[PDB]
Amino acid sequence: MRMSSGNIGVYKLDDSRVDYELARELYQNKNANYKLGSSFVRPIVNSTTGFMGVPHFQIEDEEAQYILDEFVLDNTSKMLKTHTDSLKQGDCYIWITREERENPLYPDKKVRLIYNFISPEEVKEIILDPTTKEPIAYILESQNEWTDLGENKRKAKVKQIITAESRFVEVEGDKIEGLEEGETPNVWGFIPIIHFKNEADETLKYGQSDIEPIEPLLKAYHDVMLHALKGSKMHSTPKLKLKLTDVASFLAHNFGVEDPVKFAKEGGKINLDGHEILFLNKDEEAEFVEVKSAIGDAKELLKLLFYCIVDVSETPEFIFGVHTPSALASVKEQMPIMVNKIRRKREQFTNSWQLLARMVLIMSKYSSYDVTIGWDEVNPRDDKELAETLEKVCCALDKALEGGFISEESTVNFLAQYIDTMSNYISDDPEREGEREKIIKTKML
Amino acid sequence: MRMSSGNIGVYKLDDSRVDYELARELYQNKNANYKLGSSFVRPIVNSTTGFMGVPHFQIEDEEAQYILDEFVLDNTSKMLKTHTDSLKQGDCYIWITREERENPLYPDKKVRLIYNFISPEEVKEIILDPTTKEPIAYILESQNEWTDLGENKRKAKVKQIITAESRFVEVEGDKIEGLEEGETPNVWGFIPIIHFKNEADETLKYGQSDIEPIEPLLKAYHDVMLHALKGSKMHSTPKLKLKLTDVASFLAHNFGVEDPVKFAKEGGKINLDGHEILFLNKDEEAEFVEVKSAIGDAKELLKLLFYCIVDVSETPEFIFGVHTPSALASVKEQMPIMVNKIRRKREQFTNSWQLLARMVLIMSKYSSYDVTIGWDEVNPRDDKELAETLEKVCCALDKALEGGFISEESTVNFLAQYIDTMSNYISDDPEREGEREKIIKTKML
Amino acid sequence: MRMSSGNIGVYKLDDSRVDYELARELYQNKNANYKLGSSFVRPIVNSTTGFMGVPHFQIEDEEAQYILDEFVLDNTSKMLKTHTDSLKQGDCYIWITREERENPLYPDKKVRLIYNFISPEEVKEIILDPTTKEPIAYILESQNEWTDLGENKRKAKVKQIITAESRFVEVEGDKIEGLEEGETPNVWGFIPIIHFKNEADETLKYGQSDIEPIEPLLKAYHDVMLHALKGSKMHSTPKLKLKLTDVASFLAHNFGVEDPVKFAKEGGKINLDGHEILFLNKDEEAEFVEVKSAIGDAKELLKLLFYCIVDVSETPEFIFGVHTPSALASVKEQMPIMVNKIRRKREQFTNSWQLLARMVLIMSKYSSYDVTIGWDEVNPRDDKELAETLEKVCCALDKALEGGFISEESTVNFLAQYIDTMSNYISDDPEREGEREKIIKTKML
Repeated sequence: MRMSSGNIGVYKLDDSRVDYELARELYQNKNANYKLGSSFVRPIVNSTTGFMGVPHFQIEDEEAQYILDEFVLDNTSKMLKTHTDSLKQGDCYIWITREERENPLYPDKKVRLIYNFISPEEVKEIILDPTTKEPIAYILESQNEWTDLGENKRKAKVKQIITAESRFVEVEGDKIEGLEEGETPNVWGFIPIIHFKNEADETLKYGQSDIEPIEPLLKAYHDVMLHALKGSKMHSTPKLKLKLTDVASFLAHNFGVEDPVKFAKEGGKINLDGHEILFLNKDEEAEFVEVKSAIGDAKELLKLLFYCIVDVSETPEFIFGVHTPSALASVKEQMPIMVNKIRRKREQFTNSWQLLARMVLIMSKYSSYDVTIGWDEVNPRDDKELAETLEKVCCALDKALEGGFISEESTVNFLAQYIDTMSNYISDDPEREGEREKIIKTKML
Repeated sequence: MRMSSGNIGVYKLDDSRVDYELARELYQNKNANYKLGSSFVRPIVNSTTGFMGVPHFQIEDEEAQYILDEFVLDNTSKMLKTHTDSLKQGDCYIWITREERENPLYPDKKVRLIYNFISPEEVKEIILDPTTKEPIAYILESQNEWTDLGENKRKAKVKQIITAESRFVEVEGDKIEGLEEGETPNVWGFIPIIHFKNEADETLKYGQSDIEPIEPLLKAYHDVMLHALKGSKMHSTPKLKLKLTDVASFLAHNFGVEDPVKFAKEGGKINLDGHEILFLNKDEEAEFVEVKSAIGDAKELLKLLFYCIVDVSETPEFIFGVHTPSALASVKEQMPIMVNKIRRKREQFTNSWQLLARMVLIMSKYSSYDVTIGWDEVNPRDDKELAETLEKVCCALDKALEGGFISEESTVNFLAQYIDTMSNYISDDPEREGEREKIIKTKML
Repeated sequence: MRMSSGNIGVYKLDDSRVDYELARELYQNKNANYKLGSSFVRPIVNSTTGFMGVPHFQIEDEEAQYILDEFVLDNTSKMLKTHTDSLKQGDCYIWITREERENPLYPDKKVRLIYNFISPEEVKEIILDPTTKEPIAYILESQNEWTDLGENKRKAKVKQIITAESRFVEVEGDKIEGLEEGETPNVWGFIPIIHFKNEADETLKYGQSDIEPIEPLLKAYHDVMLHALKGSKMHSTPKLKLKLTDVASFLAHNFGVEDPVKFAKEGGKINLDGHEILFLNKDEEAEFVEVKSAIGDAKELLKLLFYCIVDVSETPEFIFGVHTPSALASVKEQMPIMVNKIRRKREQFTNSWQLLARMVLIMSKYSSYDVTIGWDEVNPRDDKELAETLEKVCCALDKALEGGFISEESTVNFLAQYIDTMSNYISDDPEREGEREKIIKTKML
């Protein structure tokens, strides 16, 4: 709606968070208030995170490219889990750490960069620069309950302040060997934590889960489903109604129920087999008390709520094709809608991935530290069609020779793109296959 | 839902575990509280585990590649079983052991690496490093009840601590010949156990079964089915109602029931056939007491619960095409949904497979220990189309010769991928055929 | 479905068995409690065992390959029956024995390896190594009732211990000429028995039948069908109702039933031809007492149970296309589902087949004893398409000659694959046709 120019309050940033425990419960269908309704959460989040894939780090420096290739080779699955965590929870925090420990399971890697997840509950507070809004300190806090290599239980409340100039850590409880209390300097002068913020908003400090828009619809769907289930349980089975001359005599004679009041008080049950025949007198009557529909219009309301859920999440209908088998007729026809959604969604994380690649390069000189994020194919391209258009361009070239030698400039780029498309396996997330194939080719020659 | 920045509890890792016995019972349709509902568990789990196949270990060192080829040749089926176990139970544990025993059944393989399964119930406790969160000890425990080669029954409670520096085993009860009590050194400085964690989450210590999201839906489906079945058994067959002048005399004359009270008390049955004729008085009446529908709306509710189950598991609709025969048509059209699900699912295990391959290589010097995991094709490629695009690329090359000799770098990689696509049989799990074809070629030359 | 870390009992191996007699009765539709329900057992097991075919033993040693070719030539049908038995019963035991007896029916084969089945009931107990869980003794027991070549009946209770170091046999009854009583040495120091274990689980000593998951559904289907059939038999035929002024006089005049009580006591029947005309007085009435539906909703419940059975067994819908004729229209479209199921199923037996081939090779020096298990085509390939892509390979090669002489390496492997896929007849189980074609080529030259 509209409003006058005045009569509007001062802008204030929101520090509210996503209630990550509830989001995880909805994702796993565990919350009792959403069990019948939260069935839609998993397909939405998982289809969205599967179709967007993982970033493909691209940089023009050969050494930086090699470092990023090694990093993705190590942590492509962790990147995909970062995507699905950000979608489910709204916030996901990635901590890059460098460990020089020597252990015999990794004799080939003296120094390793670790892709550590900080659970969003651990981040008690983020201290932002009031002007530039970038973080200047992360207040992590966790309750570590663990067991010693002996038989002793252990507990410790660890809070650690992570800042660009140093990191402080103090534990309130049992000793932890790997963490040294007190302040220790931070080797690089930046915070090595990356905040992944799904559905980031300029008026919000933290991200938003993809479940948040649909959550009231899930609640309504659960309520309608539960009401329908209870109504059917109570009334779907018709009730036999016997209008008897003497109810007590009939019960005593036919079921041995001598005291029906006590029989009802104790919840007694009359056993029936189905193949019964009724011998009544003239005045008595037997009839079934039956409902035309114990559910009423709950089916239509659930269909409307399903439509609203699909609209809000913007899920293409083939994801929910069991509801609407028409969508399964042509997935390729609907795939542009998925491409549009994934295009919109990938931009919410590419800046974070550029920051992560920049920090990885710094934490391990290079002519450039900027990275461009490539991506997996949402709608896979036909390699045969690519070769067809390649040969068509080639035969178009080498004719009307006044055009100059930019034919080489065009064809080298086309060949590079063709190799990228061909070597990247459609059904395998990331581009580890292409990197390892290049490495094997370099080794074998 | 949202919440304020404050008023949030401290993060704590969850040590809860999947009820493995219940998970197996649901998988095998054995639990009486889920028999009519747990019919969906098997298609979900088995379609997911069969479409993802088994990993293809790739490494640039030829010795490491040969070792991994031998390992997959020996233990490819156990890896598919590991996938199935991780999906069904949430947790699967693989113990790699090296055995030098000489037995006549293996005259050649003097030394063997054994792919042993630790049942998830055996793992009494996992001791984690409080900082790095990696396991530093595994507390295994099992009750071994067995028969001696004579006639004697044997029972022994064995618990063994498996640590990176040594392994300790103590057995209470009868002697076990193959296990030596007390501590013995660990020849390898790392724990040789691999923890396969399905649906791993940063806030969880153990994996989640694929049955957990659908379990309440399975329970509701079972309840609705059982209620419908009981209602139909009670009321589907219509009941003949006779309004007689005198019931007792009618029963005595027509069925010889001289004492109807005792007849009902003992549960006597009146034998009848379909062909009958009723001779009644003018005042008497005979009628059938019948239900329009003994089930009511349970069919619609079961349809809704089936939709919820299919949505939660994200199973493509052709898996349950008997419910929806439209889904059976155009399975290739629905394959991208399966491809997406398998893409997302394979990343929960690839890191564990990298660890397993690394440990196998260390257990059996190599220039590298990093293994890249390939995979079976979900939507198999057409060999003829690969040949066509190979020809198109080839004729595109050898023209506009200013491009240089990088055409070798593209065509050799394409030929490698091409031979990989051919030698790997689509219908056969893993790549045993591709490895042994090369081995037979090397032998025969 | 979750549980806390503690409050879990110790792991114990389960030695329950599959009730093989009941499984065979269900397979043969012989159990009276499953006759109307067990109709689905045969198509499930037989489709699964027929589409998976038999193993193709591949080894790189020419002599070992020849030995395995002879073995499969002898025992391909027994191998397929082993698959069927493992699926039906859960357990199948194969005993490889070597006999040097001279008989005139086999003058060409002085020494033969016999593929003997041990019925799973014969195996009283399997003694396992408590640590490695490999069997160390098989306790076989059978009641041999037979006839002498004369007129005498014979009965003997034979139990034999089969161990790696020796085999013991004792007979409690009549003499058996072929079994020398007492202990005898084992020529090879391994047990010559192979245990085929369908649906093997780490927590189960024995295998599981494919009937076990569906058995409660079969029981429910039988119960619903039997209730429906009895209800229809009782009530489908409408009952003629005559409201008469005097029933006894009517019966006496129209049917000669002078004493209706004695007529009803003896179960007398009134003969009717269908073409009757009723002459009544004004006060009397005649009407048919008829049911709208004697079955009620049993049809819908049976459809639901059929869907559950198809889901549990994971049978592709074209196997039960009589229920759903839509499936039959697109069998080729559904073949990927069958391929997935069969690919998953084959891995449960391939280790046993590798062990069997290894034992066969040992029981008859070789450079290698490891065998790779090939398989029949589930979705058969088109030979013309294979030749087409071969031509595409050939024209792609011999161009851009810097690639080297690995064209030979690729093309020889593809020619071998083409010969394999061409000579192996699709409609004939196994590869005996290709083996004898090669043998005839060698003989005739």
